[PDB]
Formats: sequence, C-alpha cells, structure tokens
Amino acid sequence: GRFLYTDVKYEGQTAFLVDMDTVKARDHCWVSIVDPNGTMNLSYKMTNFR
Amino acid sequence: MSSLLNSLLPEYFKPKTNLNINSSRVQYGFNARIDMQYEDDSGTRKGSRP
Amino acid sequence: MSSLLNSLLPEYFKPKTNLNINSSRVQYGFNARIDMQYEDDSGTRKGSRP
Repeated sequence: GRFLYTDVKYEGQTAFLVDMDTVKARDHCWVSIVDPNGTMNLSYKMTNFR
Repeated sequence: MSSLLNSLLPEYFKPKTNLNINSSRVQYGFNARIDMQYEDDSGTRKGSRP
Repeated sequence: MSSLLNSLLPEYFKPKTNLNINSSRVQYGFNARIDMQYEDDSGTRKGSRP
C-alpha cells in the first residue's frame, strides 16, 4: 500500500496534469479528505507489527 | 551460512520448525496499525487505520 | 441488619427507592469496557471491547 515514482513509466523530465474533479473514494478513514487547501501536513505512526 | 541469513529476519518475527507448503504461490507480510494526523489551511483532521 | 447488607453493594451503585417487578426472573449485571493488549513470538496486537 505505497506509491513509487517508477509507476509513471517514463525515465527523463516531464510535467503532470492531475484530475482533481475525478478523485474516487476507494478506502475512507475519518482522516480522508477530497479537497486539499494550501500546505498539506501528514504525520503517521506505525505500531503493533505481527 | 545460517547465522548470516537468520539475522536478515525482523526482530519481532521468530518462525516455528515445520511449514506445510501445498501450493506454487505464498504471500508473506505483516498486519500493522497506522495513526494518521492531517493539517492544512482549512483545518485539522485525525483518523486511524486499525 | 440494613447497615450490614447495604455494605455488600458495590461503591459505584446506589439504587433508587421503588422497583416495579413484573416477572419471576430478573437479570442483574454491569456494562464494563475492556482494553486488551496481546504479545507473542509472531508480534504484538492491540484491541478494545467497547
């Protein structure tokens, strides 16, 4: 459940046009928001490995 | 070299003796708990993936 | 002996005057909250019975 930059599948330089209207909601916790505004800060902690 | 390859396993995991493999495919992973905290110009939101 | 048998009831419970019993069977108990924490050789897991 992570994103690597190699998923773009293009070595070299480019600019991306992100579709902000068609943002689907697959898995939603209470944290999950659709409309970001300004400087986005996300602080997560991982505990209880099994 | 047992002592070398035994060190690579994570500190929390200690596997048992036998393993009855009955297929040509095995998934291996862990069940972690994530405690996310979001902040932007609109406001704050706190969640938790159990 | 009121003062003797009154002492047996738990400190949190203080019952009201009247009780309209309308059957030959009465369940009595409490609704508690349990916060369990598990640890073994495989790893750790944390839950909560609300």
